[PDB]
Amino acid sequence: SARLSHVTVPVLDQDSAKEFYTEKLGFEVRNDMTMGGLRWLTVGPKDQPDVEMVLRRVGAPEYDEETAEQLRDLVAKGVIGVGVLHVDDTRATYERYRAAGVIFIQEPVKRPYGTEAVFRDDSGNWFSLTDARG
Amino acid sequence: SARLSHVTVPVLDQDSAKEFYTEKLGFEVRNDMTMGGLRWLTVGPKDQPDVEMVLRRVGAPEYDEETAEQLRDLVAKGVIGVGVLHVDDTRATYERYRAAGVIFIQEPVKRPYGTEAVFRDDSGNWFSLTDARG
Ligand SMILES: Cc1cc2nc3c(=O)[nH]c(=O)nc-3n(C[C@H](O)[C@H](O)[C@H](O)CO)c2cc1C
Repeated sequence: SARLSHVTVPVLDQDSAKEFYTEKLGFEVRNDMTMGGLRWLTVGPKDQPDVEMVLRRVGAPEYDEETAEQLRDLVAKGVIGVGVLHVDDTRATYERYRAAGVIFIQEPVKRPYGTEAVFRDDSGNWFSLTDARG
Repeated sequence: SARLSHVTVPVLDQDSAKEFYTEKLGFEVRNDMTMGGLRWLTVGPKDQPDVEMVLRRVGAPEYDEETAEQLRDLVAKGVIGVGVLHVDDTRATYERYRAAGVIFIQEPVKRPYGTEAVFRDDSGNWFSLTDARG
């Protein structure tokens, strides 16, 4: 009975990510704790307890120094898509997030499955934001 | 309100990823279809109907070929950590997973929070496998 509890999000700076996720997206801090130099910083939306996002530092030691530079570069250019956030109304969440300071790379567009928008976090990772259409 | 419904998993080849996730891990196929020339393929744990893992081809349309090549190299080198699977017993799951061809790169190890192992899929992406045992 394996289940997914957390999703790894590579971030450029943990303090900056923590602020973006909690103040801009309204997520809450589920863990913030350090063990052997590793800051275990996890966040999730207010409703969903089963799945957290791990805001994982990209740097020494868990990343080799060359590897780091290459990941950190792919992250800043928006190549890492974390996944899909499902909400009741994409246009409402769009405007809420946008009025806080979230940068959208795609405004809400109607798709066969719902209304979809695309935003990016503070590092440049992207999320699709989705509806079953209002 | 918000929840994370899909997690993106960058795969090298989709047919190969589908076998790994369904045959080795025992995940169920929640979606498999095409439109355009693009394959929407999602899988998930049996007991977790609310989260899908999107097995996304790293390749042309969606990724330019420079970016695509750089991410295929990172993926193949085990740089991309997808997330954390939670089980009742890491050591028993490690065993059951080893029985089908799952390659662990970290064996079960006692940590302040639980016992942790680390495996890789057929592309090279890695998962933490965790429990609450000491
Ligand atoms: C039948 C079909 C269903 C899809 N359903 C969804 C969906 O429910 N949510 C979603 O984010 N994307 C869905 N996608 C595609 C995906 O979001 C899209 O190709 C990328 O986000 C664009 O880069 C679907 C694609 C197909 C062909």
